[PDB]
Amino acid sequence: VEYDDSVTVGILHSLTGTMAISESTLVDTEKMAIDEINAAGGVEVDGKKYKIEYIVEDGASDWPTFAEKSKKLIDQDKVPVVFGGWTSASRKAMLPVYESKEAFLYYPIQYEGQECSKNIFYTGATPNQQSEPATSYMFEKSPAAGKPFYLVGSDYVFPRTSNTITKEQVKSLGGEVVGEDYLPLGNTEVAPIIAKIKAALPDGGVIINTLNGDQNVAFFKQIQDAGITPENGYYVMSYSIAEEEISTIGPEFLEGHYGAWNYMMSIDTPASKKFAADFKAKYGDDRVVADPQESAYNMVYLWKKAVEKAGTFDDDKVREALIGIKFDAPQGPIEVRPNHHISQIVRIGEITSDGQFKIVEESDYPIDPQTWNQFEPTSKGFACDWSDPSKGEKYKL
Amino acid sequence: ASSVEYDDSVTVGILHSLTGTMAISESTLVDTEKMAIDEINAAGGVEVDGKKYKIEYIVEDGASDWPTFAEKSKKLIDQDKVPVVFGGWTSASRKAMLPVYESKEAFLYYPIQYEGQECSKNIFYTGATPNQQSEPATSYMFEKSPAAGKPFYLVGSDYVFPRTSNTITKEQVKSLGGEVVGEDYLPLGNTEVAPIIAKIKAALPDGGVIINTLNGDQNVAFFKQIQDAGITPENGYYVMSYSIAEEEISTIGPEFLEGHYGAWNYMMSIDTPASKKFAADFKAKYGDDRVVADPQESAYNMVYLWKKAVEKAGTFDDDKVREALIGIKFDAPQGPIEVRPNHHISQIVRIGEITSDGQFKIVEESDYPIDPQTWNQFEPTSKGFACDWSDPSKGEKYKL
Ligand SMILES: [Ca+2]
Ligand SMILES: [Ca+2]
Ligand SMILES: [Ca+2]
Ligand SMILES: [Ca+2]
Ligand SMILES: [Ca+2]
Ligand SMILES: [Ca+2]
Ligand SMILES: [Ca+2]
Ligand SMILES: [Ca+2]
Ligand SMILES: [Ca+2]
Ligand SMILES: [Ca+2]
Ligand SMILES: [Ca+2]
Ligand SMILES: [Ca+2]
Ligand SMILES: [Cl-]
Repeated sequence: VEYDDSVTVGILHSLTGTMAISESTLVDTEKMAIDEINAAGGVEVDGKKYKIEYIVEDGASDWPTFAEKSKKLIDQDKVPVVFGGWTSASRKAMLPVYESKEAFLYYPIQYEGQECSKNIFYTGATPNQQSEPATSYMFEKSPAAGKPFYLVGSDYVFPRTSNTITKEQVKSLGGEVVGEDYLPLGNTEVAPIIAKIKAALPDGGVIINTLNGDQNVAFFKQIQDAGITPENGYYVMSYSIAEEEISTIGPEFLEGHYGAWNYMMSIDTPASKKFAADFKAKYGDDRVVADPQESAYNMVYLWKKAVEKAGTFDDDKVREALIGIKFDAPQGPIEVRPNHHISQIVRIGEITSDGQFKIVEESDYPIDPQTWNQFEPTSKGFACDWSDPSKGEKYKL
Repeated sequence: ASSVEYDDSVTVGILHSLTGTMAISESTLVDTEKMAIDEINAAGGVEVDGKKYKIEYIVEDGASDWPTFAEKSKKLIDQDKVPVVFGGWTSASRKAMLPVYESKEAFLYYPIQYEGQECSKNIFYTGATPNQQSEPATSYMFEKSPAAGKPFYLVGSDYVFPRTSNTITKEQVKSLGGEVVGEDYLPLGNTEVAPIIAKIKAALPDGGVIINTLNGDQNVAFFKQIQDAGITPENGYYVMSYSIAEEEISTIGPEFLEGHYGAWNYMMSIDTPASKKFAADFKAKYGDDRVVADPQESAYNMVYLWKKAVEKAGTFDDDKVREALIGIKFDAPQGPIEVRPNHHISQIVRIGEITSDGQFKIVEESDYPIDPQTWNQFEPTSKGFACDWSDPSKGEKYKL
């Protein structure tokens, strides 16, 4: 397979520290997308085929390092796009770099919304594509239907914002929140929060888990040892771990708990089966795929389609062309919306003994993403639309 | 694409934790074993009786679970009939596997530093014995470290490696006239370290030596919580770790390990063509962020030593390969190694101080390769015993 020239893109993920358990597989999956596109002949611009090359930088689970590496990739390496980030902390540190330098970050991870950067595109779930339908499911259909919610997360803007939205949503459903605690990212001192869960949920109930990174390992092992188990009526709905982190922790610790995602490895379609089989072929029979990976995979194809539509790598024109791009993704059909996010089907999953999701609920159509939250009173009635100059980042409906 | 021509193939077993608490440590061993295989295959494969065999593999997940290591071993021996399994990390996993490889007269190649007190006819070992790791580390921490002369506190995982390691360390410290002022174990995978931290501060009021035999990802909680607790090199507390190296250091974060210590036969900072080639090849195959380390160098060496033994034996039959492997020499990334009559390898010893980048600064190195003692010469029940499988009158455990 021959190319006429090459283009270099940036990859920026935590390959070290507390977030490497989550972000490492994103680089594996981004490289799989790149290798696929290259094997099909690369990216066509103005009658030439460009091979996609990459520069991988280690964000090291450190938000200033994410900003510093973004500066390098934009100003030194002159990439037309960076594929990166996980924590909303890492994205918030990056956002002023990509805005001030009018560059382009593609960000794949489920998050709190309340954001619509001109210089960021998003393949992760907004709350109405994850926590909102999850909250309804846990409240109405889970084995802990009608029981109170206890909220536990990492101490930064994603879990705090997610839990603000969940508290407003649970008020609107007529449910109850009986606890809300944060641990520093990476911190494994979970014993005090376990004692509070047992006192606040004496008959069991719903635990909403927004812990990010490897502190999930201690969380799931210690709740089980304390008898906070599905057998005793305790069910954890997690937003920031899926099949990769389930398989690292050990599925014995996750069986009977729940997730809410747009992609799940258990989706039984030719597209989903091909994604899983190609990942295993590239990286080993043991390796899983999952929503974070599928989100990251899609960013590379959406970028490639926007480049070919725009007829250029210029991020100014590609960011304009990207709105309205469609893709037959492993999850099903996605479309980039005026707010820079994607429409996605929503799945609720019950974790099985093998660490896969059994899909217990699925939306009937792709849900259109709301970045400005319609439950949080300070964002309700606002929206984002970058296809209309009179609307933009944040306008009143 | 490849123009290399093979007559046939041989399928080997790879058996490591790709899931659960040991995956932080074992995952890179599969990466390294596969690099050695691809290197040998690119150079023409394994030559037996006029035929060139491509090495194929079957990877099984031990899942950080000792019964699973035993069951996957039974499958690889009895159903797959592999001529060799490269596998194991925890001495608990090895002990579960040992009766399977012995009973079935098969061949396990085991790469990880351990407690010795073992000499299976069905196992070869590329990891340090205590005289190639904990013994020289103990002397260094007691005599030359910034905590020279200060008491020792022992913390490890609750299984046969840390408990046996610490038995040897207690005997050695007594022989040097030092003090051990604590000894605590956590179940493997358990992150509840705060109680042990409180005992360290009470037992070592102005710092001292901590010997860390924790295995697997419980190391992450340990190093993060000790720093918050003021158990730091700046406060006179120095950890010497036997079961983590550059891979785990990079995953935990070097800010948590800087100024602590390791004892290993290979370190990525070794400044030789062989050491630099190993590191550069691993980054070329798996990414520029990827490190090499002793567990990986040990694993790499197993595949080359197996290949050399097959070519020496003139057959894949593990009985004859295990007989031929004694006496084999390899130019390894760490320097020259030789398989000894006790199925272990002679290795240079390095003591390293962890730098801000998570690399080792080598602060002591042996003048010669150290001959491995599997039967420990400080532990009273093993003192005066040795192993020699090359001489029929001696074998697994005989009086010197
Ligand atoms: Ca060019
Ligand atoms: Ca890593
Ligand atoms: Ca620009
Ligand atoms: Ca109610
Ligand atoms: Ca997605
Ligand atoms: Ca053009
Ligand atoms: Ca919106
Ligand atoms: Ca794994
Ligand atoms: Ca045999
Ligand atoms: Ca070794
Ligand atoms: Ca012959
Ligand atoms: Ca011996
Ligand atoms: Cl010598």
